[PDB]
Amino acid sequence: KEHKNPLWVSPESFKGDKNFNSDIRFAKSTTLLGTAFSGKSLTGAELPDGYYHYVVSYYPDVVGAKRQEMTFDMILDRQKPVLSQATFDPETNRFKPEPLKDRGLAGVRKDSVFYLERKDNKPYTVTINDSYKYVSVEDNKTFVERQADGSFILPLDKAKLGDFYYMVEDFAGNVAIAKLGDHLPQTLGKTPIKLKLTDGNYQTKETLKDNLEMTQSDTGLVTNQAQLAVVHRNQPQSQLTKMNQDFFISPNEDGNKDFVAFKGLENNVYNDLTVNVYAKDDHQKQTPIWSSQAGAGASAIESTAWYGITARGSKVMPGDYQYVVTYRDEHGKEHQKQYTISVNDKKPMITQGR
Ligand SMILES: [Ca+2]
Repeated sequence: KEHKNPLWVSPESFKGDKNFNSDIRFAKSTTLLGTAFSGKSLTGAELPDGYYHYVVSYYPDVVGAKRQEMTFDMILDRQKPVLSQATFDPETNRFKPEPLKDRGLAGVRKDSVFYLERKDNKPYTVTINDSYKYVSVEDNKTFVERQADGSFILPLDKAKLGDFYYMVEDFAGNVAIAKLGDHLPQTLGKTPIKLKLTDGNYQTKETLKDNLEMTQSDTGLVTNQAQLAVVHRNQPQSQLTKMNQDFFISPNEDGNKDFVAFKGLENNVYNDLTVNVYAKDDHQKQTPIWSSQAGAGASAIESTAWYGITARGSKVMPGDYQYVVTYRDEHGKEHQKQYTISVNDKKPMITQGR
């Protein structure tokens, strides 16, 4: 409560004018996305789920003025709500979950039940925005009203019983969805039944496609690759590629060569793996610009992916850097693999042709 021990501080500071808005061309508010907190601490470590204080602090531009702050209470919750049991009354079509309960602190914010209206013999919809050159896909979710006692009269008219989904959302955006498919072979019509729900582990993102199978003739470095668009503004399909040539990265999340990572031979042991990044002028490797966290493994690439950042979070300057890898095998000190990556985020210069 004293704000003495800070777990993270934004690397940039900001200064600006009052939102005085004398005419339209003067904004009435200012969004400062540089103050973004993503649950990672001052060294890149991940702070655990819990209660936090998100504190914004600033100074009037008057000398001798006390620093002002403003505190938002704020939860970290990475835990989906729980789906335990439900009751289905085949005599009313009445679907009634057990308790609403969340894992973590955010708490359950909403119950819902939906089936997928099949339209065009597909269950989703692709909408193309021809003016901003952007395509979006969205399910054809069609929902079932929630009665006041928290139950749902399932319209078995419109979708098979097992083709409904029960969805529970907590604040902070954890979602648990369960299709009613942990069912009973020949039980409708008869007595009410208690039904088991398990979250179907649906997701929004699916991470990079590995499929690489390292040889020893490889440096061990890997990076990403993606075909960068010319007209559209969707996110292109990116895949991993071995480096062993051209130790450079473009850290701009463009999809392409945005990070250096290390992957071991798939059957060698790298127990207690650590990646450190030092600068070109630190020829003794004392002071790391960036470091991996605990639990770094040579098979989880995100544990070793240096994205041209300092640990604190900000982007390194263009120039040469040292990416030093250390591990111990079935016998140890079989480490210190020294790569020298340079950065350069300047798009090249197309000269006119003949
Ligand atoms: Ca939760």
